[PDB]
Amino acid sequence: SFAKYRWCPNIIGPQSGGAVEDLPVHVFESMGALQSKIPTEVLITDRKEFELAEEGFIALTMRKGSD
Amino acid sequence: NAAFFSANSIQKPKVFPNTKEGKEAETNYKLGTQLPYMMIINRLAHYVKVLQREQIGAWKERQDLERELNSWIKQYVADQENPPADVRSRRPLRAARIEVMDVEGNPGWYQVSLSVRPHFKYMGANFELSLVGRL
Amino acid sequence: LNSWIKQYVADQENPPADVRSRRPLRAARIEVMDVEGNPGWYQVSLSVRPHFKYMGANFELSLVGRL
Amino acid sequence: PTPCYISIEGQTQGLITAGACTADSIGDSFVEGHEDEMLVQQFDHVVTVPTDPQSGQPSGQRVHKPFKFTVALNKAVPLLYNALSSGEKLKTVELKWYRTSIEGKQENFFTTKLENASIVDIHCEMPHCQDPAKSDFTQNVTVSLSYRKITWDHVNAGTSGSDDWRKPIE
Amino acid sequence: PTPCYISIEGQTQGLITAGACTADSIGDSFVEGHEDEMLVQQFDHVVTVPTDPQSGQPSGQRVHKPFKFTVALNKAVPLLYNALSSGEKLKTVELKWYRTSIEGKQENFFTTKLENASIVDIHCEMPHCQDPAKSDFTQNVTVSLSYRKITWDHVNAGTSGSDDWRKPIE
Amino acid sequence: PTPCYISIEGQTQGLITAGACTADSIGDSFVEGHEDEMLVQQFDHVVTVPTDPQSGQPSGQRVHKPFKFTVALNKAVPLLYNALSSGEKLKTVELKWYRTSIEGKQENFFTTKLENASIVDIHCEMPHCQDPAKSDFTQNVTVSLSYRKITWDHVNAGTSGSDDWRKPIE
Amino acid sequence: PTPCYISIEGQTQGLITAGACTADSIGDSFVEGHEDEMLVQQFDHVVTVPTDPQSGQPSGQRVHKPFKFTVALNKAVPLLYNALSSGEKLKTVELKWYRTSIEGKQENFFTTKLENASIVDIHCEMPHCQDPAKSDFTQNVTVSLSYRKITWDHVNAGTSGSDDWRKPIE
Amino acid sequence: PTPCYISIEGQTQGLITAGACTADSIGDSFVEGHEDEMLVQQFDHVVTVPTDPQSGQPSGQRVHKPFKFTVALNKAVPLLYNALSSGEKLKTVELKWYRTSIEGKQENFFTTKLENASIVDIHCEMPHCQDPAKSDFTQNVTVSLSYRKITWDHVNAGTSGSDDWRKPIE
Amino acid sequence: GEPVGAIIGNYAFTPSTPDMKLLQYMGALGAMAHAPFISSVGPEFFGIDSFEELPNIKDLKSTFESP
Repeated sequence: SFAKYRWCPNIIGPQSGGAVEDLPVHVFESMGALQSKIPTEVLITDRKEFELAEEGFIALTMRKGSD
Repeated sequence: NAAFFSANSIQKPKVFPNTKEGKEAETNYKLGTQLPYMMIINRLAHYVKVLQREQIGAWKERQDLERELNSWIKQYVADQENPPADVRSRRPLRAARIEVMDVEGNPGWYQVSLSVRPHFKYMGANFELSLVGRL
Repeated sequence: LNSWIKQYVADQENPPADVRSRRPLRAARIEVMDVEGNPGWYQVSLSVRPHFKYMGANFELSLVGRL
Repeated sequence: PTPCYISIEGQTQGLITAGACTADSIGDSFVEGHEDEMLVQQFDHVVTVPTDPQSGQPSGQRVHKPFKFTVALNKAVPLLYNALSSGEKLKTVELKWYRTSIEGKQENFFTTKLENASIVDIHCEMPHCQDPAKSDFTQNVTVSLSYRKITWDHVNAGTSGSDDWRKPIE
Repeated sequence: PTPCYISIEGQTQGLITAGACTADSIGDSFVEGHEDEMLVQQFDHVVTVPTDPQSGQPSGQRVHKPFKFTVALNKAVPLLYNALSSGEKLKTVELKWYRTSIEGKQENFFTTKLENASIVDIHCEMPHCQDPAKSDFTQNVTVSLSYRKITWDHVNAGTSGSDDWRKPIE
Repeated sequence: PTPCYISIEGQTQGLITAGACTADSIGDSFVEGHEDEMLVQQFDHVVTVPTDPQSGQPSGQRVHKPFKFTVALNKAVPLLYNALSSGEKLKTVELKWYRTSIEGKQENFFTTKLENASIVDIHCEMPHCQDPAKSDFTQNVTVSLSYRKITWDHVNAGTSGSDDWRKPIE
Repeated sequence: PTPCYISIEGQTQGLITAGACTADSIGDSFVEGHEDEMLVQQFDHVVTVPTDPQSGQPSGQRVHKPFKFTVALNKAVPLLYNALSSGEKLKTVELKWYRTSIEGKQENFFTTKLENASIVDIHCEMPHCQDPAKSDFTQNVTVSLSYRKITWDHVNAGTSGSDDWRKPIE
Repeated sequence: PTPCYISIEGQTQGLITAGACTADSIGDSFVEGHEDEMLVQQFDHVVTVPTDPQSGQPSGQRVHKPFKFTVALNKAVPLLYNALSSGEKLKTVELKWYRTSIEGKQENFFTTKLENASIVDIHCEMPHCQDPAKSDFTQNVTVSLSYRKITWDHVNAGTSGSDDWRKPIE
Repeated sequence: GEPVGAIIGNYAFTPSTPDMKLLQYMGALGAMAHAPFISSVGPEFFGIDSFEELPNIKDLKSTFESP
């Protein structure tokens, strides 16, 4: 955010500067299907992230199915 | 072969009293129960949940919120009395009203009211035969 | 100070998306006072104010039927 | 004549003149209580009706020639050059004609409100600095306004005129 | 009114006004610290929008009528008669409106920058030497500027307008 | 002259102009109360009768040259390009000529209704954007109408003419 | 009126207008974001239907008179003189009618797409250089288009017309 | 618009325009460096393709309507009245469209060369000497050119179209 | 993540309390995720215990108005 606008309020946007892109993915074989290892260790839901937001945490929800 | 004829959900059409609005809202509440029409607004709960999830953190306005939805759903709206058979199903809605309001106290929270309206299919007639003799 | 921070202030209801982030503030008040006893010590009060991002709404759907 | 006051509210830019009479806009010539209203110096406004010759009847509906109000350079002038160059309509413009009453207090005797009103043109000029006849002037920003609906309103006698393209008289 | 200052930078001719307020340009009326900026006396600038009759809506995009700023004959005037007669665009023109603040110091309260801006016409004149009413004037070189992108900018209140042909609003 | 209003009803497409003066069709130039009627700018209509030379008698029945009414681009224009390209007849077209009366209210003094009426041609054009003489115009969609039965009707004096191919005069 | 935009895609020449609004095509009058779309000044388009006299019925199918859109000389004009002189069909032509909305932003309220569409004729002209009334014009390249299938589409009200020689209405 | 330049080379008469911008041809309006090229004022050129109705396909090869370029009376005009009245083909005609670039220099952005090209007609006229509206004009010699092979060529973007009767596209 | 269109219930529903408590908790689930739960009723739902005697039912409106 600082390399683009020379400030930093822009850290909380999936399309506005809070999107950690280009994560490593590892496509492996599951029990029958072909899935991908989630690059963050849990899939944070929207209610879980809002409950972490009220309790003072900077959570990283992962775009399920991509990098 | 086989066929379905009516995909009505288990909900009952509630009888509303015989006012001007009650005779209207009875036909309004009847469209909720029928379930092909839920599936053209369940998709208007799955698209719009996804589409307004990417936007969190942007630089928007209420006038910008009105526009990113009105210019979006009017590719699903064919406000037309008799469009062809492909325009009816690619664009299943017929008219859509979006009224974005505010929330006071905590400013920047938007109670918008997307009010879609579908097309109407073919179910039942009467065909009351007779003979005229001359005409 | 006032001619300095008013290149960071865009006191404007809807500026473009680049003016909002190059100038992240929205209004700034500077009230320079003195310190008596030892004169020449300045208790100034820089009071900045930011723009406001996008978080949560309600989207209370219905059908009208005619409109 | 006494100067008037105009409060412009845009579509997307909120209240445009919010702060156009602070100490940052026009220095020491700002007025308390009119913090949201520009200070309008000159005014001009024509409303024609095309009438045919050799008769008296109006041969056509009215044609609104624009507002022409003049303010100095202040905070709202860069905001009015985006309502101009992008065609943004303005939700309201409430001119207020003041005058000095008998008891000694300013009062608006006449207000000309305005509905959706784009800006036609803005004529920013500055008189010649060498010229001593025009030394008291500072700047002249003459903002025009075409408009959908205008409502004249005399306050001290209660009369009220109105014109609207949206609702012509049946 | 207080005179403004303009710094013109051309495509091929570099900084055009570099030295247009030295002792060689305008004699003893030059100002230290403004060595790269002409001294602008008079100003005039219209930005129209074609609106249709019997409505209020803008029936078309804006139409920029030109700048008209007046400087005396100096070093930059033969340089501005090649930006004119060859159609050379000018990379920037930064007008700066000064005014006298409360503490007693000049400050720019308003700057109207400018992107690629050819010169439309230049009206060099001299008043009549017999006439004693126009004895204080020296010359009048009114240089016009059509322009691609203009950015108004009020400094003391932070507002900023902008127009651009390159990037109209989506 | 004052603009007229046309309400077209098709065979299969229902009321074609239902909504052709909302805020979605023509922006801010829509009129309340005329939500089902386009806004007709220009008009032209010829009804010839072939008469022989060296006499005065009509040597043949009348020949209806088409309507030519001009509206802007709006909601009903894609609907009128299917009545055109598929030859769909239109059940009615009720032009209504307004004028400004003595008391100050618009009124239709003359209506030319129309029975089954296909569209002959539609001439969509836009004037040149560089040209400042045609800056107030927006678009011009001149829809023609050949027609079976036409009924002129002056309202304020009660007269009524009629022509019909279905029922010629005995 | 506001200028439109056209994106032509040929059979063999790919996207023809890819780059017809860069700095190499039209100098400094190019627009960012419309890098693949020409800038269309004037427009004209007729769709006739042959109707018989002494009736109202359409005596024959529709006859598409051509598009006539006018652009300046740019990169795509030598590419359009091979779609012309070799009879190459163009896979699509998406005209987009812009207008200035209420909030102050350009938007397409009306698009007329087009399927397989050869070029009938191209009328390249330049006005007289001595004449000062036509000094603002640069060139006029009026490219015509006959076409198989055309689809009008009003965006802000969702209506959509269509004509096709391939699939007439049953 | 800026005037173009044409260099004609005949079959038997060599370079026809060799010297058509000297001081003997057109007095004091000649240009150094363009000693072999006439000064072309007005331009007009149509290339039709006959397309059938009720379809979109080109029903026939292209039909080249002629060039129409206008020069004043000069040295090359008696030479062009022998290419006309004897049917002499011209080996090349290289029109060059100039425009004023950003840096301030003329450049050809577009050249339309031409292979074997007879002259169809030449329309020499002179406006009325009594008439003060046409006092700036001198003469008008509008030389037409039918042609075998034409090659459009945009220089600043490298595109190039071509048509030829000798080598149609396989 | 890709959202859920519908829930196929591979079930045979009775009108008893352990199957009207499930559908009360599936209508509330279907109103949260906007996805209707489609399943089927059994022969014993209509009270016939063997299915091919369904057209023999001469009044099915009165069957559903049973306690």
